[PDB]
Amino acid sequence: INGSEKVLIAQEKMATNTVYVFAKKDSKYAYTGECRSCLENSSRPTSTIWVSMLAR
Amino acid sequence: QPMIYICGECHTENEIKSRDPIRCRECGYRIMYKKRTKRLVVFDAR
Amino acid sequence: MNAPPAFESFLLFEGEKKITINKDTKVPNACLFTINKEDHTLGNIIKSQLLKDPQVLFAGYKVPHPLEHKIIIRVQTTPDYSPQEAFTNAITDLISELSLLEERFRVAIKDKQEG
Amino acid sequence: PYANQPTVRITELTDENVKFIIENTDLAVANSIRRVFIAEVPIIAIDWVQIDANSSVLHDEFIAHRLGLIPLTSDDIVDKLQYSRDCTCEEFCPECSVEFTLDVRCNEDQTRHVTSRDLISNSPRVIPVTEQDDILIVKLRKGQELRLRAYAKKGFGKEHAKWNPTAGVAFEYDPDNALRHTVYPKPEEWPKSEYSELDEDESQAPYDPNGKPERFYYNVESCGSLRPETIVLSALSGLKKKLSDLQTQLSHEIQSDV
Amino acid sequence: NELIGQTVRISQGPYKGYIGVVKDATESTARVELHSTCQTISVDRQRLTTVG
Amino acid sequence: YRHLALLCDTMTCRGHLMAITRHGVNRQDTGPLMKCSFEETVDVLMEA
Amino acid sequence: MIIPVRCFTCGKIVGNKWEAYLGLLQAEYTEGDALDALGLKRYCCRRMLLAHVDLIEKLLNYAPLEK
Amino acid sequence: GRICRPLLIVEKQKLLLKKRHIDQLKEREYNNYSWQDLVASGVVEYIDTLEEETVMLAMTPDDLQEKEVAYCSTYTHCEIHPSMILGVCASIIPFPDHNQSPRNTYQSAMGKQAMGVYITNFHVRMDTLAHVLYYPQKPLVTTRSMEYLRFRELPAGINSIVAIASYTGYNQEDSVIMNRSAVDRGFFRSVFYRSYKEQESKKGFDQEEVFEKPTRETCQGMRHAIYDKLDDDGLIAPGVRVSGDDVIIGKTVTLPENEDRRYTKRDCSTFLRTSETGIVDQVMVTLNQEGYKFCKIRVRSVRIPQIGDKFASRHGQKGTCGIQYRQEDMPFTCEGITPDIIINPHAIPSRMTIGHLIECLQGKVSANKGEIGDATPFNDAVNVQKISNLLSDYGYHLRGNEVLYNGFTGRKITSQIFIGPTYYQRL
Amino acid sequence: EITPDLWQEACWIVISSYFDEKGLVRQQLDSFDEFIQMSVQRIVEDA
Amino acid sequence: SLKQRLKGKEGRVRGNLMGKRVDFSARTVITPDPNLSIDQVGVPRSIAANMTFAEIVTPFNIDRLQELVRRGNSQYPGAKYIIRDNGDRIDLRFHPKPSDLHLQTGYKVERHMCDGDIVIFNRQPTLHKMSMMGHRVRILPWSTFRLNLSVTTPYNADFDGDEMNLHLPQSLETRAEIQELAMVPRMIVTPQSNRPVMGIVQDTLTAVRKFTKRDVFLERGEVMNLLMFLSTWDGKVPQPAILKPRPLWTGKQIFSLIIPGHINCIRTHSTHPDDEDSGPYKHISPGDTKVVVENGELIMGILCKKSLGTSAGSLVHISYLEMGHDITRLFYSNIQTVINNWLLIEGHTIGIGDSIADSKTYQDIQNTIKKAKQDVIEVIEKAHNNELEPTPGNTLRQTFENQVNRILNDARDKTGSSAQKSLSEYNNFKSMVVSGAKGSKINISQVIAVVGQQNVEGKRIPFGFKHRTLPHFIKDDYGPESRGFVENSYLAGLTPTEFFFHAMGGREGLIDTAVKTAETGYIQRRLI
Ligand SMILES: [Mg+2]
Ligand SMILES: [Zn+2]
Ligand SMILES: [Zn+2]
Ligand SMILES: [Zn+2]
Repeated sequence: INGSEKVLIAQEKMATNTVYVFAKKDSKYAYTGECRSCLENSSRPTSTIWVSMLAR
Repeated sequence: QPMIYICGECHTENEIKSRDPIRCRECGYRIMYKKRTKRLVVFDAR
Repeated sequence: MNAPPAFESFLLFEGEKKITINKDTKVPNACLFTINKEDHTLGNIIKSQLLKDPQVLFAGYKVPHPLEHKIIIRVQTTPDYSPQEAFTNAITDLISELSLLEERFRVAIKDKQEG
Repeated sequence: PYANQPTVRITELTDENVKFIIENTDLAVANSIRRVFIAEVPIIAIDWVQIDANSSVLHDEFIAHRLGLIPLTSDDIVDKLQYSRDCTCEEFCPECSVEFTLDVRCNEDQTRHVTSRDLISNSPRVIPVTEQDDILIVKLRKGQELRLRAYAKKGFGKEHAKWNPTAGVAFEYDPDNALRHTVYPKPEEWPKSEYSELDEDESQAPYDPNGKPERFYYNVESCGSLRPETIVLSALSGLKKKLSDLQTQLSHEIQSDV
Repeated sequence: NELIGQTVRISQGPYKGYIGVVKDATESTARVELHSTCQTISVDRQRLTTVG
Repeated sequence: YRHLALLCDTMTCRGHLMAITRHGVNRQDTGPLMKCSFEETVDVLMEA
Repeated sequence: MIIPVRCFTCGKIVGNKWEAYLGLLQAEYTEGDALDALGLKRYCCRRMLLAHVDLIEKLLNYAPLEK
Repeated sequence: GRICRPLLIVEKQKLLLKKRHIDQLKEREYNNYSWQDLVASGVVEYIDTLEEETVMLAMTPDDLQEKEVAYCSTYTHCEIHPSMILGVCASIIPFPDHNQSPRNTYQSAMGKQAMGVYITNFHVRMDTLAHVLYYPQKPLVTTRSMEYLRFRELPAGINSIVAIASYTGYNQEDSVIMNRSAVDRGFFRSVFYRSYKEQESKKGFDQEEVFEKPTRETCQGMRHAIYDKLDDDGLIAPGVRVSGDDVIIGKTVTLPENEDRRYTKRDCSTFLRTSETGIVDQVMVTLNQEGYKFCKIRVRSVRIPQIGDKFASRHGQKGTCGIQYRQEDMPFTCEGITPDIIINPHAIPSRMTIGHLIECLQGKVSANKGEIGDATPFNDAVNVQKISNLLSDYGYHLRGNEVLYNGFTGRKITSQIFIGPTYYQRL
Repeated sequence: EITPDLWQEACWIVISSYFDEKGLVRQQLDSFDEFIQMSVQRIVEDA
Repeated sequence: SLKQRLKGKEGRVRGNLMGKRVDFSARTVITPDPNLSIDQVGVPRSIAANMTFAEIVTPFNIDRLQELVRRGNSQYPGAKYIIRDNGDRIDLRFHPKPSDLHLQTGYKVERHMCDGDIVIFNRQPTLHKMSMMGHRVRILPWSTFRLNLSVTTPYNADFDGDEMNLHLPQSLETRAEIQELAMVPRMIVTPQSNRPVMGIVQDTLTAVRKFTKRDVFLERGEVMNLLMFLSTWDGKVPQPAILKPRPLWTGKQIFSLIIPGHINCIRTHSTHPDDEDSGPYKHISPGDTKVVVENGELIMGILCKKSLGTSAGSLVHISYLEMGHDITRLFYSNIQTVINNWLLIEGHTIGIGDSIADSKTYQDIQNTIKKAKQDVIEVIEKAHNNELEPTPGNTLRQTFENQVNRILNDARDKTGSSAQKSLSEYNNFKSMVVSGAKGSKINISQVIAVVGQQNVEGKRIPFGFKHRTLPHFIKDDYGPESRGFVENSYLAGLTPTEFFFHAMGGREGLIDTAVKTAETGYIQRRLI
């Protein structure tokens, strides 16, 4: 690119379309699930839904 | 007064002018290489 | 850049003395001989020859710095006997044994090449 | 109060090396004769390289470097040449230099090896040392060339390592360390020297306190620029010359003090 | 100055033989720019000799 | 002990705990240039 | 790139050995036999050929820019 | 985007990599039997990281399919070779399991910084900051994995006879004493190329750059430098010495108020970068994307190793050059061998690079035996006792120590200095 | 049959076959290859 | 904005008013030099031919300064600016006519700096007041700042590509101020912990520990070589400790020639037995491990880092307090020079012979690893069968982990002690550890015997996979090798699972080192 040799560094990310259960121990939620849902060959980006149990 | 440039891929040599677009005559190759200077060089063999 | 040129090891300049005698004042009969543009390949032989006199009480040499080309040979001799005399006898004794060594090396070559 | 009488015993003499034993001298005399083998022996080596043309894949300073380190036959000329910076000539002459000329263009599809043979002297005695093959200076593709003129001058090993006549100067005293200068932790593991004279039962010699270093064993292997015995003769002459000039300056300084 | 820019060959002294180009000229000691190594040296103008 | 005593004495030479932040150093009367030399620079000068 | 003219430690002229070293390798010797067939006793002279990579033969493939 | 790696496949307690696969796989370019034929044969397969949670992975087959007091005996896959867990820069380290792990990380940093022949077509490339080396060497102590990174074809660094000795005191605190005569024989003498690009800009007639030799009487703002080095087109011909604040590109831009007197177009020239010097290697003249004339000048400067120059081992053992002694000052063995480098003995015991010592020992064994020695990490066919028994046959001490003589006094050194060849990298 | 103790030279044969088949940069080349071969058409049709 | 121009660390207050770019300063790499005093820095010529001191023309120096102006610029010791009485600058680099190169009393001459000029030398990050000290210029040829070895310790500068900053004080008044406050002899003893900061660095310290042993004897020629390097020697060769059969000096006599004035200290060597001062021989030490310097002469004892180092009450601290501070500068320089020049005769190395124990020791190490490994396995089979009982205060799992960590730490300690009983007194690891110059007993234990338990966050290697640490181990494997204990040493090398667990522990150390820096610097900034 303009005579300059460019390298696309591979960028990590959380794996999409996969349910995860994490613990926001500082928030009001005991256990929070998530699923960074992203359909393959879809122009729209990912859209994370969270499913979280309240801590009381 | 013309400067002699070596025609990149062609490896032949040609004259050039001031305000002249840089083109070979053999195949119009755009990269010229300027010839080695005519003044003397001297190296200490160290 | 700041590379000293290669002739700084052995070439002197205008206003450089090859040898400088400075009479020591701490003890009697002692001198510092500052040799400019030399190294261990002179002062080591002079030190070892000055240790062979029975009249030299101290014979040492040091380089102040290995990037600056000078040595100092300190000589302390016995009183009645000048250290300059011990130094100029050490040089003559070295020239004596090296010329003798060179002649014996010549004779050994003539022995070896001629069977 | 005087100098002991040394003596020489030569064990072998080959066109590469000389192996000898110097007895009845001090350690510092012996080390200095080694250091004058390495440094203070003057030979003839290329020092002024004028590249007329170059098209080779190696750049100019690399070729001038490789022309520096080529040994030249200087067996009798180096005693006749003045040092270049000492001559009164118009900055180069045949009294302080040897002219070399290289003029090679590769006009063939084979890779043409510009070797040391292509260095052409005007002095028939000072030629590169290369039975053995020639010293490869630069390879050439078809179309490439190099032309240069190179002046060689007298110098010694302190100035640059291209004026070093010796390949290797092995030097050892007391090969069974009766002196115990080196102290082995377990002397059974240690291999015996070439000059050891102990039986294989014994590891190292018994200590003597009254001993001193003598019987110095040398192995002077030349690189080809000098015969290995004229390295030793030139070294002894150079060390005696350094000591004599030191004595002359000493006499001047003593006469200046008085 | 007239000397600056010329290519000179050091004709005397420890640097004898080196080719260079004068950066600065003085009434006394010119500064020669050595073609062989990377450095600039001051030399008396009696030593220098112009080449071509 | 000189250094520990000096630090513990500057933090308590005001009667209350002088926390070493902007929140404790920039509440004592020392000087607007001194107080703007620390982390909050423009706000100290605007207030002064 | 090209073979050094002198061994770095000794100063033994090793630059004339390289093509004969290649000849003794292709004539089915071991490398250790080829080195002391060329007569290199000291290991510092043996590393100079034993671990050389003759890179100039790669550089000669390219057509010369000047001609 | 998942990240997998190939593993062998283990039926009941046996590898599926039979001898016939090695027989068909040695004879490549003839049978056209590739890796992909072995993936097709159901012998290896790619396992990713999720599936590694549900796999029972044999490390090596010579230990882990033979009956013993059995560990699991339910292996599914077998690792091909453990040395393939390492990266590309941690693969060039000899014996990296003998080092400490911060030292391996630091070498992985330094191995990206070593000078060397970075590419084969470097004479065509107009790279900015090209560091190439005169006489690079392959390591005497190498791994098997350097054959596949092609490190023996474009290497970076020279095999050097180091000695590990306290000495005059210039290898004190991570520095090294070098040999002046070795350096004068081309040892790590490198060459640094730097290019310089400049084009002119045809604009709306108010400012118009053009390459020409600027004249003091014609051009304004012309800085006091030498302009007779330039050719007639405002460029340097190759093979011309330039130094700091020498011009390399004569370019003048026009001034819109030359009529709005007698003083015309201003100097806009690129000088050589100050406190640098060297010969102009080569100059190319061409057109850019925009059709404007455009010149690149690559300027060559060789770099002889001097003090302050930063060298490093293959183990994170960096250090600048403290001093350079000549050959007669450097110590020497019973034979004529002097060191090229002398490194600090105190650099070892807190850093704990024992792999440096083992590389040095295997280097003596390799340079004497006449073979490029093997230093794969997880081997078990090479430990230090076998290296010592191989060294003892060539007339040396078992553990590489060798009696150095002093270079100044000639009295042989009371301790026995560890000496031998390692592989040093110039950074 | 199997490889009893010449395994040490038999594994580097298959490492060499891997790096002669694949090479060191199959990630970059295969990723861009599948991009410009399939995914650009997928972007054009999915608009 | 304007508030954004002022508010930053790169702003006007902090970025330009507090810390600003300064003229008359140089930055190059440092490389060691032991042949110059502790307050001398060896600057290059091309730095010194570019940094100028404005010297006032007085009738004492008018001929000297006249000659330096006649040399002009780039005839190195000369000058570049000559400043008139009305503040008019005249160049000397552009070669003016000779009529205005005259000097009368009152002109300034900005001359190139020579030997003996004072400079300020520092290292970022400047932590304390001995990280920025005043040196005297020595002009040495090559292009680095050669500075001395014992000034490494206050600077924390380890020459592996470290470059330092050199400021020149321009006025004569600030030159005298730096000479009277910030000289490195006046910054030997620190106020933070009333002890010295210089000490004696590594190679001089091992060579002086080997030097001052009881069995070191010196021939007359070696004595005369060593006494050549004492700056403070009054020219009197001492009487030998051995007159007959051969005149033979002990190294403690030469070291008594080093020790200045008449100072009196009693210290203990690092391997002094604690049961020696109980019974007999408390004044005639059989190991020569009780340092007594007395009336300025080293009576007895071997000088480790507890004698010459930066510990308080050491020999150098008492040399600072009883004698002067110029005298301690001389003491440091004399130790460095004469002990390096003895070390040329002695020689000191380290090798692979120094990392190998005899086979009886290896059998002891392997028997201890096998015994402790079987003990961990039998603790595990007690833990599975609920026969392990919980320690009061924690769970059964934390009780188990205490048992396993206690057995493995006992194994590491017992193998470490059984390794270090087998150095045979010539092992150079022991030579550097006993002097305290570089390393510790743990490094000897890890090189010879066993690396030991690898840790991540203070506990063992966690189960990153499902209930196993690596996919080579069976699930729920709480054994030694599964959980990160490394039984191999650096001489034998690590197996790949042990290599990876070792790399984990090392990554934890590098994360600590890289994250520590910013928070510690911000704490320092808030405190100041
Ligand atoms: Mg550092
Ligand atoms: Zn053409
Ligand atoms: Zn002449
Ligand atoms: Zn050699």
